[PDB]
Amino acid sequence: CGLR
Amino acid sequence: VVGGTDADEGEWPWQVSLHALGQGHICGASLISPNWLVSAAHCYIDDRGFRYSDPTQWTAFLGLHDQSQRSAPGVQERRLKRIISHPFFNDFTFDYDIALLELEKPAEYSSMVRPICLPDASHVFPAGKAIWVTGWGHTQYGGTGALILQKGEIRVINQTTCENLLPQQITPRMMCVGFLSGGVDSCQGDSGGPLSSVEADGRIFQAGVVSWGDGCAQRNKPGVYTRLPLFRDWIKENTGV
Ligand SMILES: N=C(N)c1cccc(OC[C@H](NS(=O)(=O)c2ccc3ccccc3c2)C(=O)N2CCC(CCN)CC2)c1
Repeated sequence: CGLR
Repeated sequence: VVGGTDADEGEWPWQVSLHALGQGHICGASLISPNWLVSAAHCYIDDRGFRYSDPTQWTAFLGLHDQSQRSAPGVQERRLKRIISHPFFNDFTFDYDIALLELEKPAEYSSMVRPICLPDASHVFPAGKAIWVTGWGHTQYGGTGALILQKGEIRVINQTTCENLLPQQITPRMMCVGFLSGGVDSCQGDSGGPLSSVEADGRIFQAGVVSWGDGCAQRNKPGVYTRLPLFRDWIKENTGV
C-alpha cells in the first residue's frame, strides 16, 4: 500500500 | 478540487471514480484492498428519480486519469456487489459519513492501481500537518468538474478552531482540513475521495474522506472530512481488511  | 493542479498520470493510484449509470462521475472513493473501497455514505442515498443506495447502479473506475478517457490502458472498470453505509450515518448532520463499497470482482494491482494504507485506531493526524486532497470535482464553487484528476495541498486544522468556525455542526468524527484564508479546498464531486497523508517512510495513508463544506475554498470555511482512525475496527469487522 501507499506507493507508486 | 479548488486551487489545485493537474495530478501526474498514476500519482494517486488509490483514487477511484464512482459513476452512477447514465450520469457520469458522482463521487470519489479509495481502494483499500483487492475487493474493497472507502467512500462517503452521503453519495449512496436514494432520491425520488434514482436508487443511489443500490450497488447495481454504479461503476467504479480504477487507474483513471481523465474522465474523457475511461477506456485508456491501465484503467479498470468494476461493478459493485454491496454498499455498506455506516450504521450511525446521520443524513442531516453528515455525522458518520463513511461507506464501504465491495467490488464485484477484485482490482488488479498495477503501477496505476494500488491501495492506500489505513491508519491504526490510535493514530492521530496532527494539527498543522500537510496532506493531499484529490478528485475530479468542481474546480470553483459554482463551477464545473475537472476532466483531469486534480490534487491540492491542504493542512489539518485544530478541532476546537474547526468547531468554532462552523458552530453546532462539527462532531468528533469530523476533521477540518484546508486554510482559514480559503483558496484550496475540495468541492462538489470530490465527495467520498481520500485524503492522502505522506507518513514517516514516505508511504501514503488515508487521513480522511471528503464529506462537506460551507461552498468551497471560502474564507473561514475549511473542508470538513470524515476521520479514518476511528473506523479502523469497523473496516476490519466489515471487510476482513
Ligand atoms: N468545501 C468542501 N470541502 C466540499 C466538500 C465536498 C463537497 C462540496 O460541495 C459543495 C457543497 N457545499 S454546500 O454549502 O453547497 C452544502 C450542500 C449540502 C449540504 C447538506 C447538509 C449540510 C450542509 C450542506 C452544505 C457540499 O458540501 N456538498 C455537495 C452536495 C452534497 C449533497 C448532495 N450530493 C453534500 C456535499 C464542498
